Amino acid sequence: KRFFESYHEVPDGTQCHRKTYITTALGGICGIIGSAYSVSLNPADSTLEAVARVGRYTFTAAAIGAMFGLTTCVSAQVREKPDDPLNYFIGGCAGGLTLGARTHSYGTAAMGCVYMGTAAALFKIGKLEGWELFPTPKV
Amino acid sequence: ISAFLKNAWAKEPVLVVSFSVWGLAIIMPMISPYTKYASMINKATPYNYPVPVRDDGNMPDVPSHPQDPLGPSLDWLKNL
Amino acid sequence: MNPITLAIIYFTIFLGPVITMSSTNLMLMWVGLEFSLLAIIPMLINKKNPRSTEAATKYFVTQATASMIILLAIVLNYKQLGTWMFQQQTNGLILNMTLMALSMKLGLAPFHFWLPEVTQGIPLHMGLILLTWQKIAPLSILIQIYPLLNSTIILMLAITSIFMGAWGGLNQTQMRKIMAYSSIAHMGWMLAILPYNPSLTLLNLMIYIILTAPMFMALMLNNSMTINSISLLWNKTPAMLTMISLMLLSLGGLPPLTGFLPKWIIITELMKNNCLIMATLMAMMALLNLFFYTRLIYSTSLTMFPTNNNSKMMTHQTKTKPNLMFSTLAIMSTMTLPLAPQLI
Amino acid sequence: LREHWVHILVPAGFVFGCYLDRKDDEKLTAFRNKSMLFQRELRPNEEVTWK
Amino acid sequence: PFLDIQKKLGISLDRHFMFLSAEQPYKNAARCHAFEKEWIECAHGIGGTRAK
Amino acid sequence: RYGLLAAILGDKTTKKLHEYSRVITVDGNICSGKNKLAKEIAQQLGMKHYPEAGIQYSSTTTGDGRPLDIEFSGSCSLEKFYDDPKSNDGNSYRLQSWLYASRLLQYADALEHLLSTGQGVVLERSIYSDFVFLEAMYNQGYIRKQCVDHYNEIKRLTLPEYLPPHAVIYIDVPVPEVQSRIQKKGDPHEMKVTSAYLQDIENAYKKTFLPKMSEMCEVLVYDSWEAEDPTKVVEDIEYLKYNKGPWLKQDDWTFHYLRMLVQDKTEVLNYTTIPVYLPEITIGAHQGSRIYNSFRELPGRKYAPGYNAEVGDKWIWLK
Amino acid sequence: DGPEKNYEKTLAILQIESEKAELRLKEQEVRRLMRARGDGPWYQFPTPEKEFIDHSPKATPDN
Amino acid sequence: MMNGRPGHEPLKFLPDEARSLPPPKLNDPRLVYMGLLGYCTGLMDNMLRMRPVMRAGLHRQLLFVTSFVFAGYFYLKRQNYLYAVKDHDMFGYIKLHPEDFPEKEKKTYAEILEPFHPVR
Amino acid sequence: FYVREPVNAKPNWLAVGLSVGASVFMWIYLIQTHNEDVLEYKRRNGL
Amino acid sequence: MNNYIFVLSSLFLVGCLGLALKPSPIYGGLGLIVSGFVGCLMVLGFGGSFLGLMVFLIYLGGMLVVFGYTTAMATEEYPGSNWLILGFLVLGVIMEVFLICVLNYYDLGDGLGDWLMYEVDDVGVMLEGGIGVAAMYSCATWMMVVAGWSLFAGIFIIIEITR
Amino acid sequence: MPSTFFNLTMAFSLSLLGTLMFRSHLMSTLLCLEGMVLSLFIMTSVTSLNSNSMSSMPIPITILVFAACEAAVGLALLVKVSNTYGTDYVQNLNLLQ
Ligand SMILES: CCCCCCCCCCCCCCCCCC(=O)OC[C@H](COP(=O)(O)OCCN)OC(=O)CCCCCCCCCCCCCCCCC
Ligand SMILES: Nc1ncnc2c1ncn2[C@@H]1O[C@H](COP(=O)(O)OP(=O)(O)O)[C@@H](O)[C@H]1O
Repeated sequence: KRFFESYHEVPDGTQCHRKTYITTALGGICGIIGSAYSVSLNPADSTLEAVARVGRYTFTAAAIGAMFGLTTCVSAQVREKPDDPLNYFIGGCAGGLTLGARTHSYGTAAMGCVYMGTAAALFKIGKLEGWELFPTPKV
Repeated sequence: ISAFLKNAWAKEPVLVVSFSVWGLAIIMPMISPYTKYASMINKATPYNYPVPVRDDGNMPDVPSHPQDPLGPSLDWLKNL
Repeated sequence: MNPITLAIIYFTIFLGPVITMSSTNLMLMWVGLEFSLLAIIPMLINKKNPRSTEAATKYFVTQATASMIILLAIVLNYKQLGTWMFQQQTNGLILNMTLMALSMKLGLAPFHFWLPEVTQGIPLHMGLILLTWQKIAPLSILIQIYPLLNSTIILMLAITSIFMGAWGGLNQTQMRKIMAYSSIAHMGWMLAILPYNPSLTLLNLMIYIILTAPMFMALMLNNSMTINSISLLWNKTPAMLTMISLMLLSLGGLPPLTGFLPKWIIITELMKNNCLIMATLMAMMALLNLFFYTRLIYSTSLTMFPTNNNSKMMTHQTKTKPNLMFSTLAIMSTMTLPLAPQLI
Repeated sequence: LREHWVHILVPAGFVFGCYLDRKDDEKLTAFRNKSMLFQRELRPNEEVTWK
Repeated sequence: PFLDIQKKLGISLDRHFMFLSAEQPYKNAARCHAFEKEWIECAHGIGGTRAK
Repeated sequence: RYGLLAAILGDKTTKKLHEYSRVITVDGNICSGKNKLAKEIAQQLGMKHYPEAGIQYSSTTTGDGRPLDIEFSGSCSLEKFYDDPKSNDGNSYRLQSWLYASRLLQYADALEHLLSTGQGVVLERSIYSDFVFLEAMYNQGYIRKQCVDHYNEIKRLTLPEYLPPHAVIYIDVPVPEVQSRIQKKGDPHEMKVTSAYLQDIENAYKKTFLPKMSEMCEVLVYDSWEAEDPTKVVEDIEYLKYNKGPWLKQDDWTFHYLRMLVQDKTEVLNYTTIPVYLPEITIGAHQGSRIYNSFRELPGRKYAPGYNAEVGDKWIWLK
Repeated sequence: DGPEKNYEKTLAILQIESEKAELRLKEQEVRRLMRARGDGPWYQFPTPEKEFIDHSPKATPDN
Repeated sequence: MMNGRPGHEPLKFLPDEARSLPPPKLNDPRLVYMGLLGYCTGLMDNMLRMRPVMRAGLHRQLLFVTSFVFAGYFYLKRQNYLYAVKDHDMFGYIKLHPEDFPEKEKKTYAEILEPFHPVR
Repeated sequence: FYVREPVNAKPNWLAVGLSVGASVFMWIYLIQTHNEDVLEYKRRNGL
Repeated sequence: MNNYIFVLSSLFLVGCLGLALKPSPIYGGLGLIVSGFVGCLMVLGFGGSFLGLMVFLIYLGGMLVVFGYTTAMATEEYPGSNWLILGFLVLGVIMEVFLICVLNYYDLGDGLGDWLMYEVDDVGVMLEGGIGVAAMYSCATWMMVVAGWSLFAGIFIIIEITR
Repeated sequence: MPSTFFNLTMAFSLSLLGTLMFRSHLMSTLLCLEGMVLSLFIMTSVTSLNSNSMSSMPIPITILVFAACEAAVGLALLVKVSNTYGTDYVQNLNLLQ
C-alpha cells in the first residue's frame, strides 16, 4: 500500500512513469473487482467466455487508468503548472475517452469525458484543499 | 368428573400414572419434614479448603480450634 | 394457525428482538437474533404458495450464515479478552465481522439481494414485520457497539446501500419490492451516522417505521402489490389518495414534510464531523429515490389511471376500514416537522 | 353568530395575529429603553418608553 | 444496553457472568482472575476513551 | 365483527353444522325450471334459497337494496346481450364479468350464512358453473380469445379460495325443448337465441362441468321428469352421502379464516378488479370518475352505513 | 408606536441570536474535546461492572 | 452521547431533577400544535372511513385532540429536560476545562484591517 | 334502512363512555400536573 | 504424542474441507460424523469429559444422524464423481500443508508443546466440566430458560412449517 | 492451543466458503452450515476449558441447542422444497427474480 500512496508523495507532473504505473494498477484492480461482480452475478456461458470478460473489463479499466495518469502528468509537464484541477480534468477527460472507445461509443465518451474528468479534478482540489474522506468521528 | 377417571384408569392406564407422578413429585418436596436438609447436607461438604480468618479478638463465635465446642457442629447430619 | 401456535410464534418474534436489546452478554444478544430467525420463518410460509417456500429458504440461509458469523465474532472475542462482549481493545477484524454479518441480517449494501426477493414473496403484512420489527434487533447490537466500529466500512455500506436502493427502485414496479428497496436505502442513512451519533440512527429508524407502517397498511387496504393496482385507488377508496401522496414524498426527503428531518439532521451531524464528501453524494442520489416515489405519485394520485367495470361492484360493498393506526401514524409522520427540535 | 360563523373566521385570525405580534414585543423588550440612540430618561408618570 | 430493562428491574440475569473474574462455580478462580480485576477496577468511573 | 376474539371465545362453526347444512347448487340450461326446484328443496330442509345472481343483485345486497341505475351497476344488459350478439361495445362480456362478480358476492354471502347461522345453502347456478356461458360465447363469435383468458384468470385467482359445492344438481332438458320453453315465456329477448349457442351451453356442462365436479362434489343428474318433482329430488339429496370432497378437512380453526374472508366482501372480489386492461372491462377515468362521483352521492351511500343522515341515520355525532 | 420600538426590538433579537450562535459553536468544541479526552460526562463508554468481580476467598492460593 | 452521564436513570422517563425546570405552559404553541395535529388525525380518520368528516365521532375528535395534547405536556416536559441537561453538562465543562475554552479579545475594527475589494 | 343493516346504526355506548370519560380523566390529570408542577418548580427554585 | 491436538486439528480441517467441496449429501455426512468424532476427541484432550462426550452424544448421533436420515428421505437423489472431489480433496490435504508450511518455516511451532492444559490444580476436586454446565441451575439460570423456549417453540415452529 | 485454534478457525472459514458457494443440492449447504456450528462449539469449548472459565461452559451447549432447532427449521424448509419441486436443487429457487 506504501506503493499507491507514492503517487501522491512526488509532486504532480513529475515522475510520470510512476504515476502512470500506479494509476494503471488501480484501474486494473478495479477491473478485476468489477469483472468479478460482473461474473458472479450475470454469469457467463462458458468459463472461457468469462475469462475473456474479466480480461476485457480489466484492460479497459487499466487503460482508463493509464491515460488518466499519463494525460494528467504530461498536461502538467507541458503546462508547467503542477497544481491545477485542470491538469486532472484533461486527464479525466482522456480517461473517459478511452472508456468511450473501448465501448465503441462517441456518446459515452461525451458523458465519460465530462463526468470522469470532473471527478478527477475534484480529487485534485480535494488533495489541494485537504478535504477529508471517510473521516474518523471527531464530533 | 370422578367417574370419567374410571374408564381412563381402565383404558389409557398410563397417562393417568404419568400425570399422577408428574405431580406427586412437586408436592412431596413442599410438604416433607426433611426437604430442608437437602440444601444443608449438600452445604456441609468441604470440597475446597476452609480458609482461616486472622484473629482480632473481636470474634467470640469463630471456633479457635477444630475441637472447640464452638462452630458449625452437625450432630444433625448424624442420625438425620 | 391454531391460535396457540400463533401466540408462541408471535411471542418469539417479539421476545426475539427484546432479549437482544435488553441483554449485555453478547451471547444472549445472539440467541435473541436466533429466535427472531426461527419465529419469522413459519409466518413467511403461511399461504405456502410455491413462491413462499423460495422466500423462506433464502431468508433462512442468508439469516443463518450471518447468525453463525456473529457467533464467531463473539467466540473470537472470548479468546482475545475473557469477556463475552466487545471492548475498546477488540481486534478490528473482530468488529468488522460483526458489521458485515449484522449488515447482512439487516440487509445493507452488497448484501441487499435477499431482502428484495423475500419482500416479494411474503404477504404485505409479514412484509412489514420483516422490514421493521426485524431491523430493530440487529441495529440494537450495532448501536451498542458504535464506539468501536469502523467509520470507513459503515460509510461504504451506507453509500452503497443508498445507491443500490435507489437504482433498484427505479426499475421495480412491484410495490413490495419498491418498499424493500426503499428500506435498503433508509437503512443506509441510518448506518451512516451510527459511528458519529447513534441517537440519530434511532430517529432515522422511528421515522422510517412511522412512515413505512402507514404506507404498507395502505398498500394492503386494497391489497395492491402493483402500481397499476394502487393507481385504481381513486375508485376503490378515494380519501387515502391524499395521504398516500404525502407519505411517499415524506419517505423521500422533500422539505415541508416530516421526512426531511432525518436526512437534514444526519447531514448536519456528518458536516459537523466533516464528511462533506460522503454526505453530499448521499443527499444527491437520495434525490433519485424521490423520482420513483413521484412516478408512483403520478400513477396513484396526480393522474387517474383507467379502471375495470367490476370496480363499481367493490365500491358498492362497504369497504372494511383501515385501522386507526393508519391515521395516527400518517399524520404524526406527514407533518410533525414543525416539532423537530424536541424529536432530536 | 349563526350562518356567519364562516365570515368571522378570517377576521378573527387578524385579531389573534395582532395579539401575538404585540405579544412578541413583550418578549423582545430587553434594551427596552436601554438603546444608545434612544435612551431618554423616563418622563414623569410614564411607565416605559415603548410598549 | 439499548434498553436496560435489567438494571431497572434490578434483575441480573445477564451480568453475573460476563468476565473471567465473575463468580466461578465452587469458587474455582480462573486463570487471570488477578489481572482482569486489576484491569476493571481501574476502568471503573473512567470511561472507555480513557480506559484505553 | 367476527374475529379471533370471537373464535377464541366460543363461536365455532363446527358446532353449528348439521346434516342439512350443505352448499347445494342446481344448474341447468337457460330454462330448466331450476328456480322451482331450488325453492322447493329449500322449503324441504329450510335451506336459505338464494336467487340466481342478477345485474343489481349486489345493489339489493348493499344499503337500501333498491335496484341501481344500469350505469351504476356496470352498464350490463342480458337483454342487449341477446338482441346484439358480438356487439361493438362488448356488453355481452361486461354482462358476463359482472355476472361472475355477482355470484362471487352471492356465493360468499351464502358461505357467511352457512358458517354463522349453520343453515345449508341453495344458490342455483354457481361460479363453478358460470364458465359454460363463456365457453359457448367463445364457441360462437360472442367473445374473442383474450376475453376468455381474462375471465379464466379472474376465476383461477378467486374461485379456489372458496370451498366447493357439497353436491350439484343437474336439471337437464334437451336443446329443442328449452327453446320451446323459451318460446312461451313472454320476453322477446330470450326468444330468437341461437339453438347452436344453447347447444354449446349444455354441451359445455356435460363435457366439462359435471365430470369435473363429479369428484369435487356429489353430482346428482336429474332428467326433466325427475324434476318438477321436488319431493323425489329432495329425497335423493337427503340420500347421498356427503363424503368425497375437499370439505372433509375443514376444521374449526380452518373455517375461521374462510369465514373472515366471506365476512369481507371487499376482499371476496378483490381479484375481480385486477388491473388487466382488456377494452370491454375498462371503466375509463373520465366516465369512471363521473359514475363513481355519481354513485357515491346516492342517499345513504355518501358515507358509510350508519352515518348518512339522508336515509334517517342518527347519532352520527357520537358514533 | 415608533422608531424606538423596532430599533430596541432588533437589538434584542440580535442579542438572542448572537448568544445562541456563540453557544452552538462552543458546543462543537466541547463535544470535540470530551469525545477524544473522555474526561467529561458525555462520551463515557462502558466497561464491565466492578460489582460483578469476586474478591472472595477463592479455592486456590494466589487467586 | 448524553447517556453514560453520572447519575443516569437507567430506564426512567424524566428524572425528578426535571422538577427544577419550569413546567411547559399548557398553551405553549407546541402543545397547541400537537392539538391541531391531533384534531387532524381525527378528521382524517373520519375521512378514510367515509364518515361525515367533521360532524362525526365528536367523542373521538375529543379523544384525539386530548390524547395528543396529553402526550405533549409530558413529552415536552422531558425533551425540555434533556435540553436543560445539555447545558448543565456543556457549560460545566467549559469551566472545569477552562484553558481549552479561553475568552478571546476582539480588536475594535479601528485596529483590525479587513481588506477592501472594490466593486467598480 | 339497509337490506344488510349497518353495524354502527345505534352508537356503541361503551365506546362513547371510554372515549369521553377517558379524555376527561386525561385533562383532570393534565391540568392537575401543571399547577402541581408549577408549585414544585416555584418551591424547588426561589419561587 | 505432544502433537496430540495438532494432528487432530489437521484432521478436523480435512473433514471441513470435505464438507466444503460439498460432496454427495450423505457421503459427506460421514465427513461431519468424522470431524465430530475428531472434535469430540480434542475436547477430551483438555479434560472436558462431559462437554466432549456431549458432542459425541448430540451432534454426532442426534443431529447428524437425523440429517442423513432426511437425506435418504429426500435430497439423496444421488443422481461430479465424489472421486473427483476426493481428487481435489487430496489436493487440499496437502494444499493446507502449504498454508501451514509458510508459517511452519516462519514459526509457536515444532508440533505442540505446553499449549494445552495451561493451568490445572495439582490438588483439588470439583474441578471438572459439567460442574460449569450445571450452572444452568445455579447462577446461570437464564441460558437454561431461553434454551427451553428454543426447543419448546421449536416444536411449534416445525409443525407449522410442516403443515 | 494457539496453533490449534487456528485450524478450527480456518475450518470455519473453509465451511464459510462452502456455504457461500452453492452447488446443486441444498442439503449440502445445510450440512455445511452445521460444520460451522461444530467448529464454533469446539472452539468455544476449547478456550473455556483452557481458561478454566467454568462459568461459561453453559454457552458451549446453548450454542448447540439453538443451532439444532435452527437446523430443524432449515430442514423443514428443505422438505417443503422437495415437496413443491421434488428435486431439492438450489437451481429451481428462482421464481422471485
Ligand atoms: C407546506 C405545504 C405542503 C403542501 C400543502 C398543499 C398540498 C396538500 C397535499 C395534496 C396532495 C394530494 C394532491 C392530489 C389530491 C387529489 C384529491 C382528489 O382527487 O379528490 C378526492 C379526495 C377524496 O375525496 P372525498 O373527500 O372522499 O370526497 C370526494 C370524492 N370525489 O378529495 C380529498 O382528498 C379532499 C381532502 C384533500 C386534502 C385537503 C388538503 C388541503 C390543502 C392542505 C394545505 C396545507 C397548507 C399548510 C401550509 C403550512 C405553512 C407553514
Ligand atoms: N353468465 C351468463 N351469461 C349470460 N346469461 C346468463 C348468464 N347466467 C345466467 N344467464 C341468464 O339467465 C337466464 C336463465 O334464468 P331463468 O332460468 O329464467 O331464471 P329462473 O331460475 O328464475 O327460471 C338465461 O336466459 C341466461 O341468459
